Amino acid sequence: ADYSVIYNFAPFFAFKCYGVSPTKLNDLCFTNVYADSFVIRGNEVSQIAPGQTGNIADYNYKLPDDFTGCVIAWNSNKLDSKPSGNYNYLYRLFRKSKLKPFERDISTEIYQAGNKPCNGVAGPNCYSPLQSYGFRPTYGVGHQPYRVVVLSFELLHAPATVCGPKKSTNLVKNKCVNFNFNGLTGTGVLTESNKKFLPFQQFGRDIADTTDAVRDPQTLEILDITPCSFGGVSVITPGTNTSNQVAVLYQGVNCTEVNVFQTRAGCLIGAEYVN
Amino acid sequence: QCVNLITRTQSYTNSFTRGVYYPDKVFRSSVLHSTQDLFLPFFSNVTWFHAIHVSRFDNPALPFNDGVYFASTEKSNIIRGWIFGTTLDSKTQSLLIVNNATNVVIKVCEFQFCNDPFLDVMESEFRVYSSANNCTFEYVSQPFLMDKNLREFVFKNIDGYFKIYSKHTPINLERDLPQGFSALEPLVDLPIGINITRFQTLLALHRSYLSGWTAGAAAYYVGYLQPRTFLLKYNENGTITDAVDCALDPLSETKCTLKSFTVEKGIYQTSNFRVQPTESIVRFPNITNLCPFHEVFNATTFASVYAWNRKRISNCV
Amino acid sequence: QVQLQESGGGLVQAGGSLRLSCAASGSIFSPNTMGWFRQALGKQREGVAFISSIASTSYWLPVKGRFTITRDNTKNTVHLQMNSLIPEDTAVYYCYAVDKSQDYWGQGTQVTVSS
Ligand SMILES: *[C@@H]1O[C@H](CO)[C@@H](O)[C@H](O)[C@H]1NC(C)=O
Ligand SMILES: *[C@@H]1O[C@H](CO)[C@@H](O)[C@H](O)[C@H]1NC(C)=O
Repeated sequence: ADYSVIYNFAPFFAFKCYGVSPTKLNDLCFTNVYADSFVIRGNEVSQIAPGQTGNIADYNYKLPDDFTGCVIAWNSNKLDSKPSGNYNYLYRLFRKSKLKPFERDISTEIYQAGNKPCNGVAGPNCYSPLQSYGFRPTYGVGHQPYRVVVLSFELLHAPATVCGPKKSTNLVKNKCVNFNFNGLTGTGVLTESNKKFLPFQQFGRDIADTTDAVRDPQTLEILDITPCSFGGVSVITPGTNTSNQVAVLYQGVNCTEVNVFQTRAGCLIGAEYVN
Repeated sequence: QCVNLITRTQSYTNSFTRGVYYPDKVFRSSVLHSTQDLFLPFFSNVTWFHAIHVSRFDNPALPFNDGVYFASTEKSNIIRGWIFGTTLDSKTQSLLIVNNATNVVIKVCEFQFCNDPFLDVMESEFRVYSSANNCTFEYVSQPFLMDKNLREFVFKNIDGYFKIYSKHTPINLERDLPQGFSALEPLVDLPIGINITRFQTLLALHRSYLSGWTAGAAAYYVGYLQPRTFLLKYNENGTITDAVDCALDPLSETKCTLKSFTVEKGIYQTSNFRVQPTESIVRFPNITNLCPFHEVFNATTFASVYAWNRKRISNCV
Repeated sequence: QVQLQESGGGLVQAGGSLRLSCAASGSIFSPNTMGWFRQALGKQREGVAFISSIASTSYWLPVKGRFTITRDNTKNTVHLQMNSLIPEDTAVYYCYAVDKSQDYWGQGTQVTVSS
């Protein structure tokens, strides 16, 4: 779900999000999304909101009080206005009972506002529930047509599968860097690997249950992960009363990864080798 | 046009060393990994089904239980589809898997499956189900039935995720469940998230065009999976070359304990034997008189908090 | 994509008869309701009459006898029968297919009467 194209589509009269901040939509993954598109007058844009009342809210489109999602509205004068009148847009003006949240009504039965039955034929005290939205280019900003899309994000017991794009960044190697691969976070050096992964397998583990090989998602390559060098620092020194000179031994560390001498114990700095 | 056509006979045979698959997506080399998962035990009851159509209802739906292992030595054209669900009607969501030469289509819809569904060869799916509504999944990909050769599949449904593993092993004159080992690679992973309790195997029938369907015989094998602990030996190239069932025989139990395929001479301690209870009994008092909780809980007036009222309750149920 | 075929319009003298026809091909999902609208010359658009999928009819003008709606279940088409034609119904007509999700519209038929 790329919300970036939604943001940059066009200037929007309203981009109001209930229950979720607009910035966190990309980084949050929802189970399902529902896009509800319709066209209403500019005055009725505010009626598409939880806890609101009106003709559109009661009889056309109702949102729950605990609705999680966003409502986006934008002007569509060039598309939904004609000099003769665009009568192709209709709204429900009369209904027996208020619409439940996320409910639609397509019945065209004549509204019965009187004791006498309407008998299915329009007449006195009987009115058509559906009225035409006579949009015109010269109408005031309150009455100009507006396209409204409501995004409803729902989470269920099923695993979530809808969210924003995953950044690729770049690939670096031969350096102790912080790596994040498909939620596997750590630090290491991603050198070349002679191992051959099976297409299904993404990770690789040592005998002692630790990750040692990984597969790159962007390009199907195998990288050997080696932890960054670490060791113990030991200080070689005579008595302080004798002198104040010291030498430092990095245990088990190659001398090129830190009066320098290389020994089997580690790298020695500050001491001179003699025969 | 649901027509009952197939008569089914059953025989019993040994599963031998089949029913293995890759349990996860982690590469391993030259190791011995022990995992608890739903598997088909070694040397178990496998049931051989022989379905015959000759040019009444005799194909009851086999329950899914904890999973299904399907095997077939027939060619890819004869066996074509699988039908999964709970009630196999339009009321509940259903899985239909159909395979042809070109590709394979897996569709999750509320199919109204027939009592004797089959694919009649163009190819017509209407014989399989009368109708399909409220459909929510379509998936098309490369077929997994390519052309003497055993084809093995295993189907699992865990936490709303449905898993299909498959493998093709050439088989000689030996019994269609031969010796040796063959790991089942994972093929299809689907987030369906519905309930499945019964399954049925589709059969391809060719119109006679002369008894409108040509007579045919199909032989397949059904095994069931249960929670077992298996020790698998990943090789140098991450291939499961061998495995042991941790609860088959005491020698396998020692192999499981020592995490090795070879056991030196000696006496090893493996587990503790204990005898399980047979049935449960409950002994309670003889009194039958109820107790007046209503008196406390519908009294008109209570006292103040500093003068709270207490009542002792005893000798009731 | 839905195509609503409109046919049966033209010039008819006073008191004549004709048969408008709308055939809905395309999506036209199962719980459909079909209707007819009227567009007088340079005026608003009112609803001629609506027929539902359960044969229930709701005429939105005191016009019974004038329009009669016939349903063709085999092809899911709707026919409007016009009789006793009088000059005040001279208007173009569009048929309205609500479907279930996205409603559609016709192309237009010229219905004219004068003497
Ligand atoms: C397999 O099961 C059947 C019935 O379920 C039983 O009669 C048979 O003895 C079983 N086979 C073995 C080898 O136990
Ligand atoms: C009733 O229960 C009492 C003890 O609660 C016991 O003495 C008596 O035997 C019981 N009566 C019967 C018929 O079991």
